[PDB]
Amino acid sequence: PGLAYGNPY
Amino acid sequence: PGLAYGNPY
Amino acid sequence: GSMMLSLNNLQNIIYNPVIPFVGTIPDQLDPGTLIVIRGHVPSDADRFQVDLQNGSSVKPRADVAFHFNPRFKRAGCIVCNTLINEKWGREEITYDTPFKREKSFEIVIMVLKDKFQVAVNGKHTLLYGHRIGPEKIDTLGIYGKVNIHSIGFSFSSHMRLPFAARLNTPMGPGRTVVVKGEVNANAKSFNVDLLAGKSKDIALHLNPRLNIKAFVRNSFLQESWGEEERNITSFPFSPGMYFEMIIYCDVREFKVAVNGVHSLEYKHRFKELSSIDTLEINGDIHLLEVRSW
Amino acid sequence: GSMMLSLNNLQNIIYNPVIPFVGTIPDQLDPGTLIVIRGHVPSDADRFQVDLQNGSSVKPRADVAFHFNPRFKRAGCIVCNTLINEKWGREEITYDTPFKREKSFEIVIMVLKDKFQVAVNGKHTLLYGHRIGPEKIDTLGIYGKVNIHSIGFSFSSHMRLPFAARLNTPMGPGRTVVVKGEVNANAKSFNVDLLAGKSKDIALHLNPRLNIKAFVRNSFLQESWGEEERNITSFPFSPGMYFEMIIYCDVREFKVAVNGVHSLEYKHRFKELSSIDTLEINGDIHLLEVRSW
Ligand SMILES: NC(=O)c1ccc[n+]([C@@H]2O[C@H](COP(=O)([O-])OP(=O)(O)OC[C@H]3O[C@@H](n4cnc5c(N)ncnc54)[C@H](O)[C@@H]3O)[C@@H](O)[C@H]2O)c1
Ligand SMILES: NC(=O)c1ccc[n+]([C@@H]2O[C@H](COP(=O)([O-])OP(=O)(O)OC[C@H]3O[C@@H](n4cnc5c(N)ncnc54)[C@H](O)[C@@H]3O)[C@@H](O)[C@H]2O)c1
Repeated sequence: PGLAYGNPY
Repeated sequence: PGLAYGNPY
Repeated sequence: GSMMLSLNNLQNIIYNPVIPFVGTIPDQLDPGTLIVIRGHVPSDADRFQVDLQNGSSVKPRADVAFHFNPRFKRAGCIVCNTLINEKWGREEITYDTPFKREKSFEIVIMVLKDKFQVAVNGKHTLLYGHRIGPEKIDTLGIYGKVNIHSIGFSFSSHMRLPFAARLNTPMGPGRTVVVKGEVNANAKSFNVDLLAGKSKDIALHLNPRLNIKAFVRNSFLQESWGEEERNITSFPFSPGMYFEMIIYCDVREFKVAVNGVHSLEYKHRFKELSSIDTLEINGDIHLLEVRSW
Repeated sequence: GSMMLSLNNLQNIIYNPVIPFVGTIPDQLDPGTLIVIRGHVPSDADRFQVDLQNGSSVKPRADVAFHFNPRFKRAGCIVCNTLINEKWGREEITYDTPFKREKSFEIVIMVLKDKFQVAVNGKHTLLYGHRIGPEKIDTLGIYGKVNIHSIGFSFSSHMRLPFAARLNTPMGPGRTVVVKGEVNANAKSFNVDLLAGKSKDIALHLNPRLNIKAFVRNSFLQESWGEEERNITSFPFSPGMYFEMIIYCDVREFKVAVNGVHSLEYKHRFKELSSIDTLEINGDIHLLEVRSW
């Protein structure tokens, strides 16, 4: 949520 | 409205 | 609009909490703090509660500073109480209840110095005097048959300087602007300006200079400053002190009051009052609040 | 799942405006700005509208960037459109309408870069692509049969530093904390800490030092710093740079990622994860946002 760059985890 | 010192006017 | 209010809040919000919920408040509930709870009452519900607690122990059971407990059987009501050392105190019941089964709500709890002030669906609901020091509350619990979409905490915070805003409606006779702040312990001077936004004329330049104890006023017109007006009975500011400055727009003049006391008049030089539409504030203060009506 | 969001807003609120209402927006509608309108539909109402306008001229009529027009005849709907040079463009109608006569509502309009995103009563309602640059909007109008209790604007703002907060739920496997910010153009270093609040032990000390391009991590246990860990593939920060730092709590270690890239892992030294309940942030950044789920 609200992450320009994604999430590796 | 949240005046602690009142209003002379 | 009838009254404008402007401020900065630190906000801390929890979306979609699961019920029963037991959570640590992100910070201390100082006077002025808000707790905002949005939810919905299920069709089969008999009650639910919001508890402001000192910790989360279960045996012995955590003291509850504020037990806010809407019930739905019969006509319905809201029960409030405090639990101290596992003893419930005297029970306070409000029968003008806005909650209904199958209906959504918003609870706003304002934490005041001597009481809680609670509004539901934008309308005042009840007061509840503190029985436990509100500074001992660090936990919020929600229990019972209810759906909670969010739990929000609003904490007050200094507005960022320089501040610059358009007013939703322009100056005119009977308009009032109120600046609430705290003069820096460091402070040398600060400014409060009303401008014609489009031309960038300054109709009223308020400029208390603390270092020399002079309250300076001027207008900046045709791209130049005019004759300063410095006359005053006394300098109503001092470093580190809280102040409420009221600017009242009269027909011939502005009047300015500092802490409830009339301080000065300033005859209008820029007389198109309905072109005065911008407020600017800067310098050595902590800006708390701006109000206008 | 459940999640916490934490941030600072500058808020500008207008209580009890009279309808029809034509007001100047206090500041520019940059992406991320909210407009929050609360009101009630009268029993005899057929329609009302909220118009985001470029000015308030009536002849020629001010351009309407965003005409948001709930109607009640038949089954009801919401009409949306844009007015340019006194011509209405193509009309966008949404039939899943939450508005009802004799019912209160809250409209939230989020101003995005490419569109408006609108929710009513906490639930998504419609999108509307920009036809006029949003930066041209300086006036809000509300017209028709409707009662408006408040009109509120929310502008984003840097959170105050040092920042210190209790998390609503403690660390544990699968917990995640996000820090969104911007490294100062003038920056030397900043720190992000996860503490056991009661003992004041620091379980994870995150400390990017830009001056020497070292990402330092440590724990502060038994009142003393341990062995530092600096091993890194590359230094993922630079002055003036926006950043998203994700801290993920795994069983054996924390994992930290900067801008979507895994950057480091840090084995737990303080292993009572459920005692890690406090977040601290300070140093040479602009804190924009903190999220945790
Ligand atoms: N420790 C617990 O969690 C606990 C203990 C007992 C019951 N419960 C149950 O859990 C739900 C919520 O419990 P709660 O205790 O948080 O709120 P509970 O509100 O319903 O009780 C708190 C209130 O009950 C009042 N009360 C009503 N009749 C009373 C009587 N005859 N004598 C003394 N006090 C009386 C107290 O004055 C107080 O205002 C319930 O429906 C209750 O039956 C929970
Ligand atoms: N203030 C004004 O300038 C003005 C002018 C004319 C009418 N009105 C009246 O005031 C209220 C609101 O007016 P408004 O102009 O702000 O919004 P209005 O919404 O009711 O009209 C805007 C919508 O009308 C649509 N439209 C265009 N041609 C049409 C046609 N042939 N048939 C049906 N719809 C068509 C447009 O596509 C647009 O979506 C009304 O009920 C309207 O009759 C106001």
